Amino acid sequence: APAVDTAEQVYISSLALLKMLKHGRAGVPMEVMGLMLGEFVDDYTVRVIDVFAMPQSGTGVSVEAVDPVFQAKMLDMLKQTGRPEMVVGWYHSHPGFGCWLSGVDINTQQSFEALSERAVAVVVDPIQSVKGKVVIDAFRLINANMMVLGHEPRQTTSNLGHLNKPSIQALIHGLNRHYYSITINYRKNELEQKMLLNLHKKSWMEGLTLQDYSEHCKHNESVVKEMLELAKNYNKAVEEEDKMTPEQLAIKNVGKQDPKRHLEEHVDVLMTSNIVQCLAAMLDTVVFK
Amino acid sequence: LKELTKQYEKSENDLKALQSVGQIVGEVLKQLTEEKFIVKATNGPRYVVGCRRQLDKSKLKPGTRVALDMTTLTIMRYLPREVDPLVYNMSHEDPGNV
Amino acid sequence: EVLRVTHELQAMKDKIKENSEKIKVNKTLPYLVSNVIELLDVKCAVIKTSTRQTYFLPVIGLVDAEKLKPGDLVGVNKDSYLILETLPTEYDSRVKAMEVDERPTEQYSDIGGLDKQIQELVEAIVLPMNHKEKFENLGIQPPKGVLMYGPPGTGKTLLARACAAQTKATFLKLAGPQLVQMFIGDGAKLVRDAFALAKEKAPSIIFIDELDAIGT
Ligand SMILES: Nc1ncnc2c1ncn2[C@@H]1O[C@H](COP(=O)(O)OP(=O)(O)OP(=O)(O)O)[C@@H](O)[C@H]1O
Ligand SMILES: [Mg+2]
Ligand SMILES: [Zn+2]
Repeated sequence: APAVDTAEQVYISSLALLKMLKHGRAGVPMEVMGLMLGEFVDDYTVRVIDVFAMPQSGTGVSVEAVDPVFQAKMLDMLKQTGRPEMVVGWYHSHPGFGCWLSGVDINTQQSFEALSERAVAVVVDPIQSVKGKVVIDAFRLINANMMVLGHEPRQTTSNLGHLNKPSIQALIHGLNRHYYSITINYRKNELEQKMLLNLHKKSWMEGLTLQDYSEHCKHNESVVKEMLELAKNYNKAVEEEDKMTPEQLAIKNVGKQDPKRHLEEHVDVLMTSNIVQCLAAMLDTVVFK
Repeated sequence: LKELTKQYEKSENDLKALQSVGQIVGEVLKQLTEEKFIVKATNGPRYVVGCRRQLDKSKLKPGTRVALDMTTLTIMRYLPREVDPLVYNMSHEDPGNV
Repeated sequence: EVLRVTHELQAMKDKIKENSEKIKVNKTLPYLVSNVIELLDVKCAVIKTSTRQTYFLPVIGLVDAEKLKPGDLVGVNKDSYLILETLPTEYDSRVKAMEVDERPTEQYSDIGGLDKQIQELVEAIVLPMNHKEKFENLGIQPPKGVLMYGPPGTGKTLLARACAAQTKATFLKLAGPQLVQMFIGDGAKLVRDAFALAKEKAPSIIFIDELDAIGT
């Protein structure tokens, strides 16, 4: 009996994430859908490389929304450019819902699995993935006839509990019962990350600018005054030195206050700013005439 | 061809419109900082909302109606004050050109 | 050259066909029945959906601009909240149920003692409605309405049907205690549709009994 081991990882390329999230956020109020291009290289990993967006239709996210003529023409056109990949699966956004599958999504994944029994389905929520966290969970239908054996039919491995823990938000909608998650792994390599780091890279001009001296002096004076008040507080606290269980005194007055947190951390920032400014100024007086 | 040209341009405008999405009409009630506002939807909760870059900070005074995006929850453009014959006082009565 | 024009016609015909199929497959159903409150200029309308939520539209959508008017009841998408198709009014069916033409014929012989009041109503309506040419010639503006104030049982409803009886008209009765509906924006729609219907028909009278139901 063939089985999808939990060590099977669906490889998503760097381009795939940016384009899939872009498609999700472009048609965010509705549920967008599209077809993912990839290769079933082996049993224990499913690699997707590129993806193209299925045009939005009033049906929503269903097998009807898949337009045969559009996908056929797109596949033929992409074949000439140097992308002879095979239909590897489908993705659809779940705005604010989370990472799970509806009954209609269940049937849609079933229809995809008819062509190939590793047709993965992934979900991308553009709203929850608003920061460094990207909520994207891949799913493949588990056959309802496999209840006699163990669901998640995996075999010798150790990566079932790693990289994720089955979410409560998705467990109640059916996990390890009708569909099971697949560990997500992103194929990022050099010559791709380096191009991506240019999002916020500054330039040669940055690092030599002297900021503005008027507001630099204003900020320095403000930080010095706040340090003077904090030093008054430090003097009071230290000179208090109350000895009725001083260890408990240090734990009954923890509210992110005077002693050290609003201490040298502020000295840290002012000293960093001052040394950086002075070093930059000296470097400019050296280089520029 | 010409009539087809006009109606096809109109149909393409309609096709572009189909992608366009709505904004919740909201009202600014406070300005915490120069990127922070307290906008209340017409019938909805209050959200801490930012402003689009191509928008003047000053114009969004307390009481300025706005139409923020309903996914990112960020102001996109100002709207003038709502007008309706909902006034409960006699001001809307015209004395008559006598 | 005529074959070139024919080829351009066929090409733009299939282009029209594909854009029309895209529009049709993006129309679908259902539509959120929404009431357009107003139309701001700076091709964008402020819609208040039936879900008691307002949604500004950057573009009007699959309709034409000057067709939409403040107060038009249209159908919009449930998610994108964009105008898809204008919904015909047809004055509902309840509004057309109030044009009752089985007037029980309160002839002025069936109302006694209320003689000067009958003549005052016939000076305020009927002749303004029937013999209007002299009314325009004089310059006497006929009052558009009359308020029937009196102690209960005086016969205000009776004389209303009376002057609806012997003076023809359609008698679009719009009694006040009817004009209170727990559905939001139904009574107001009822009044506006009643007046629009009165505009549609022949000379008629809009009659509202027990105005206190909305007149408080
Ligand atoms: N002047 C009148 N001549 C003949 N019948 C009358 C007269 N005034 C009242 N009636 C009769 O008395 C009853 C009063 O009902 P009606 O609704 O017509 O009066 P109303 O003063 O408008 O009532 P309400 O204020 O309670 O709505 C009716 O049955 C009507 O026929
Ligand atoms: Mg009465
Ligand atoms: Zn879905």
